[PDB]
Amino acid sequence: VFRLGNAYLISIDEIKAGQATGRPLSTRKASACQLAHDQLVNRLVFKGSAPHKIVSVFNHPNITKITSGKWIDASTMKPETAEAELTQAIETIETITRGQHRATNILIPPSMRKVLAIRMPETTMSYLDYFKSQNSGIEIDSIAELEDIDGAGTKGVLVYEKNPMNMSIEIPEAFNMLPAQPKDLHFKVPCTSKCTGLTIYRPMTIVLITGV
Amino acid sequence: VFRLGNAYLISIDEIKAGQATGRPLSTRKASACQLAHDQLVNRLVFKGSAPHK
Amino acid sequence: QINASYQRDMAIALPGMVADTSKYNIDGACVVNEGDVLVGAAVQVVQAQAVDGHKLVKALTTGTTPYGVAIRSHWQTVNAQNQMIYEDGGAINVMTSGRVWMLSKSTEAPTFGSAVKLDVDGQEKSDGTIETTWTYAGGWTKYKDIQLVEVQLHQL
Amino acid sequence: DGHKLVKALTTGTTPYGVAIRSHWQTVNAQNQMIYEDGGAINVMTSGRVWMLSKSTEAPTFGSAVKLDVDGQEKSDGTIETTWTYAGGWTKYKDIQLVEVQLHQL
Amino acid sequence: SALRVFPVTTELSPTDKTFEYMTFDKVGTAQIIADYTDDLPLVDALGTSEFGK
Amino acid sequence: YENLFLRPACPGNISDTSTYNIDGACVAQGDIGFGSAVQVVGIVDGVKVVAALPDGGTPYGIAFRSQYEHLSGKILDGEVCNVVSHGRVWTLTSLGEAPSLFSKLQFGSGGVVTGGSGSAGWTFAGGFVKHEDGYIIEVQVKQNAFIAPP
Amino acid sequence: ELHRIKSQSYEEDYPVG
Amino acid sequence: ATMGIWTAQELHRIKSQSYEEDYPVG
Amino acid sequence: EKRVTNARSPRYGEPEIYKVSPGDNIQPYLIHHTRIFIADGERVTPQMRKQNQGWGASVLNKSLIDAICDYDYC
Repeated sequence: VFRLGNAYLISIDEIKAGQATGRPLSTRKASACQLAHDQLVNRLVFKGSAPHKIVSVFNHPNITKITSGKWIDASTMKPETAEAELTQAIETIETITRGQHRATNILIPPSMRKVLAIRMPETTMSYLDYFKSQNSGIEIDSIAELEDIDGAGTKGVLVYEKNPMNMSIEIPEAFNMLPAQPKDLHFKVPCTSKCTGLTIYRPMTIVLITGV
Repeated sequence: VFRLGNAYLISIDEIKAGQATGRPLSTRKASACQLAHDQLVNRLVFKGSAPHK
Repeated sequence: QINASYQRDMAIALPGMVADTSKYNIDGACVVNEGDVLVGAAVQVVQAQAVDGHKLVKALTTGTTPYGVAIRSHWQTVNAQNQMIYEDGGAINVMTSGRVWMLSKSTEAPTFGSAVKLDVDGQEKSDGTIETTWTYAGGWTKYKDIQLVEVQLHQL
Repeated sequence: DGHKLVKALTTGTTPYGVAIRSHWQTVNAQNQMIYEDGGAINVMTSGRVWMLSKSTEAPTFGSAVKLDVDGQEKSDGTIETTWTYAGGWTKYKDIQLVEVQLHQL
Repeated sequence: SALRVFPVTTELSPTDKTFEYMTFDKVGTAQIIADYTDDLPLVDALGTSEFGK
Repeated sequence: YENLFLRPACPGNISDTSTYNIDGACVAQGDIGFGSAVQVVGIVDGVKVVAALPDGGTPYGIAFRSQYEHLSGKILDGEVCNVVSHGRVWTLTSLGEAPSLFSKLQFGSGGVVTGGSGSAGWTFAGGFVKHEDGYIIEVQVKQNAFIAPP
Repeated sequence: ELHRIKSQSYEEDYPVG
Repeated sequence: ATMGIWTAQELHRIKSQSYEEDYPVG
Repeated sequence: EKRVTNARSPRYGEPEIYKVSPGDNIQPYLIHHTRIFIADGERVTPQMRKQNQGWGASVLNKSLIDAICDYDYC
């Protein structure tokens, strides 16, 4: 478990100064700290930190990675490759745990929702509708963290089973404020919190499709 | 007449750990400070200090 | 339809922002009427009062000793080019010790603990002609079209 | 990210600070407090601190400090610093400690 | 069809001749620390305005 | 975000509320006058024994004015003493004209400022007023500036 | 005194995650 | 001996769940 | 938030629902007028009443302010 923190400064002149409208500067500065803490938690979950020996979810050495042909190749949609690879990933999760775990959640890049909206030829209902009809009981969502997975434009898709006994995030201490410590003519307020990152108990229930 | 003094430090994490595990640290540090004060008084009485005359 | 959620990260620093709270030392002074001073640029003292010690400061000049770095404060104006500065006549806050974000025009990230070289204009430069005592703190980032660097200031 | 990376002092390097005591952050091994890898540390950059010594005689107040290659004070060490001796010189049970004053790099 | 296609507001007095609105911004960051820590990153804010007739 | 000034301008007192440090666990050998440099001659039981600056010594701090510890007017032998080790302070001087700003000061015998051309040490802070047909200057003391010769 | 200020201000939004 | 006043076990947690390997019969 | 000018109701021309934004890191919310009583100060000319969003003025007018002000100077 690790601890997080920052601080902010404010002066009596700025406190006394008034404005036409809007939230006060103290409130805005206090909200900025909470936003920064939440963003740091997300960044620890999705990116890791080498010096602190925190392993990200894309760099875990015990999960299954699948190389994929590109779904979009120079504005040329391939709506069958996506379905084939998704079915392959689901079957891999099914057959790697010997039937004790079934895939339930898919996360895809937000820019690839156009591939799954194509009408299948010589019919009405789309590829996504056919996939849902054949695999009723699964949830598909979009995450912007998947647009880039290694800093160079590499995309990916994540298929997993959401279950507390398989993986979870701990936040033992919530975000809080400490009393200001006055100086000559200004103040100072520190902020602290705690977190742990992401831990996986069964790394055989997660599949990452890279290169998409 | 003369004057004495000392101090000690402690942190929030240490305070919470002590109150959670049962044995605190501030009590021990305060006891050490008090015993140091008393020992300094006794040493001053029975040995003195040349630079302070 | 498939729901989507987006993500975006805030900027790290602003020109003249105090880096952290590790034993800083800021004092007030008066700017001489000759020329304005941009935040994040070093300043020099031209004359100090004898009764107390109040100082008059202006922009850096060739062959002169820097004194501090201008920092963001309530007293601050905006020039024609939307860049924030300190007006010719008024109070200025100058930091003389601690970590600060400072304007720069170099191209390669500096190494930890090496000496800091300034330019004529008072902005950090990897091969400047002005020698200083300050050090690099490691922080290297870019505001929108602006380069910034983290400088540790020792009292002169 | 801004996190500094610290490690034990070696030959020909430059000291930056001294690890200080903490009843929560430190881990207990070989009957001593250490900082295990991949964890936060408390470095000290200014003030008076007690440091382990390998010398046999008391130093001179106000003189310069010289360290060994393992990060311990020595009377005739190889690595030169700008820190000073603050005057203190004592001995715990079979451990030698000396009071050294640190200023910012 | 302009008045029916776009929304209409009435928040000006008839004697008024200019108006303005303001937008703000924020910065900051965070780190991982220990119990005895004396430096922490700082945050700030900004502001902007526009006009009309 | 600014530092306040401190108005009384007498010798031996502090001139600003910037970062300062006062070493209050000391004792005096001989007599010391407010506003003079002192040196450390020895250490007993965590206490520093100080004396007025001789020729060849390294200054350590400047005696500090207090209205409870020193009821006489100066610091007497065998008295607990306040010494400023870091900060801006008003010092007695024998100089006639103000030196260049941010120069290096040099201390004559008795702990008085007489030089402005030193190699390293404390620096002039820009204050120069007059006291008793003599002058007072403002010095910036730093902790590790003067190092005792081996 | 002929210049009003809009009652509503716009905040640049930073999504969390 | 210059250790702390808290042992590791006093600041340690054991998760109330065990994982069992599975061997399907046929 | 919402203004009602309905013909049949004599309540036409004054707001129905109020939006309150106290702050204190809680979301601003909406209240029906029945729960709300608005307390005004002293009367002003309607051309300024509608310019101040149907609200009164301070009891500390500028004449009072500077009449009080010059006293300490005296």
